[PDB]
Amino acid sequence: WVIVVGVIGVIG
Repeated sequence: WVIVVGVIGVIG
């Protein structure tokens, strides 16, 4: 949430 995968704690 929302798009890319990875990036400091972000999930989908």
